[PDB]
Amino acid sequence: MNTVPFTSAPIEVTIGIDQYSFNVKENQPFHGIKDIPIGHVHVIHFQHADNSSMRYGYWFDCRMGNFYIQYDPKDGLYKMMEERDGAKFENIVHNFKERQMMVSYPKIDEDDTWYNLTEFVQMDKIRKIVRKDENQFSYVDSSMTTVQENELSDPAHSLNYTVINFKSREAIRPGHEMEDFLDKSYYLNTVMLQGIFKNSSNYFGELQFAFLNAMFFGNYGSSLQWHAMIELICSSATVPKHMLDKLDEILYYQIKTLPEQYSDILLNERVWNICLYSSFQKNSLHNTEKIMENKYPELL
Amino acid sequence: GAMNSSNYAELFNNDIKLFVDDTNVYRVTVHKTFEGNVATKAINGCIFTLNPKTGHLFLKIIHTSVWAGQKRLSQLAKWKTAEEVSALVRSLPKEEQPKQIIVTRKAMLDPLEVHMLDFPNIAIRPTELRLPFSAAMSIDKLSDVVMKATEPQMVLFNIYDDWLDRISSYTAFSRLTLLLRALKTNEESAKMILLSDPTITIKSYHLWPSFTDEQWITIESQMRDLILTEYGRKYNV
Repeated sequence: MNTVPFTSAPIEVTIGIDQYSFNVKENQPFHGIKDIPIGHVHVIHFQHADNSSMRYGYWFDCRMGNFYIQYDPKDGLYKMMEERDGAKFENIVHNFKERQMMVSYPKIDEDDTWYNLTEFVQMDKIRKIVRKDENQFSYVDSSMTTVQENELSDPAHSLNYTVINFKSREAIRPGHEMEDFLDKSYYLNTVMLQGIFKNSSNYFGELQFAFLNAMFFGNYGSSLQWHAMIELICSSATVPKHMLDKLDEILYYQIKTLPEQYSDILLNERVWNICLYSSFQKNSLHNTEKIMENKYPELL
Repeated sequence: GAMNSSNYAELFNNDIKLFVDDTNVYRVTVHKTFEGNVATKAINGCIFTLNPKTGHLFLKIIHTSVWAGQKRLSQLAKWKTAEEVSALVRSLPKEEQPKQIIVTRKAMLDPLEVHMLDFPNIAIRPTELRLPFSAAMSIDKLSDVVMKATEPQMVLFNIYDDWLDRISSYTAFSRLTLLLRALKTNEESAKMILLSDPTITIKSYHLWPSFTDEQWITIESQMRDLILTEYGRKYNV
């Protein structure tokens, strides 16, 4: 079980760790988060009490290094940093634990929610979507645009999601216009799965990463990407059985976790109605259709 | 975006543009079967592709053979329209290719957009205009070439005959839409107005009669009267 110590908390902030959140008061003796489960990516995220503009945070995996948070009074944010001195880090963490200055990652033993949201998400794929190769962790915030949003502006601060565009030469084979537009199987299976992602695991990893950036940061481009990857599958007549069953599980847990009060901005009526009620896969997403109909029957 | 009354003069500027009307591509007679079920029988159709400035009409005749063994024909008809318009554009020399294609029905937008991805600089636009191009099959010579076709065929017409020798494109389009609106509202009465005087004929190389400027004003008046008469009948007003 790993630890992300904090130097201090000089500004009042709501701190998120994965699906959990804690309020920290200005100059409160908060020195970090312990008992973080090994084996998953994690996200530590922030919303300042005095300016709710810009949610921001860091995707990391404690297997890759020793990470801590330190407030930067110049740039006005909680920054993640890596400590290369193992013994210094171990000594800092031991002192803070001994003085009980850390919150415990509050995982219920029965609760697979985080695994279920991050099953296919891998730090190495995150670092190719979020390009800052000198760090082993990845910064995301509310305002970051996607490569696709930038085509339709600073390339270094962009989310490099895989571009999906249903009315693009990549999506449509010359001579198969109607077929490829009405049945996206070619685009899903040959272009995206065989061509770009190599396998359904990498596709789902990006889908899951896009959802989490949408939910935790209100990142609008991420929300567009999550819906586009759902719609590409639902709009394909030919999809492997294992991918549909897995998609049903992925979406069920995403819909289960989504705060009810955010459904109006995080869920696209057109895409969900089409996917559940009109698409080729309208009858393939039993778990997702049941949770959507019981939790968000207004949207539909 | 969409073409309306605010940007109407845009039709007659020097940017090549075409209207595409797909309303006569898939045409059927509905009939009873021996068992008392209902069945359709396709008849020949046409794509109506018009340059409003020049009057050049690219009438692609859709032969019933194109539907054989196909399903969801009303959907396929939009995609076949888009295919044939795309093929027409690719057949034109670059300096004759349109800068914009305006579809008369919004359902043609995605099919035409997808078929024209190779032409990113050609704008595909809907229109808020209610254009009576469905009545094209009320023009005897266009109906005749469609119904006699035994195979796919493209026929080129000038739908303004020689009008542009005497009138502007704006006026020629206004005359064409009034004629077609009348033919659409009361075909028999419109054709009676157009042909009632035997001394005015249709040239072999024309679609419409050889009216003098004064006779066109009389004809145009009779067409407006027809449309108002029919409106008074529809609504009992």
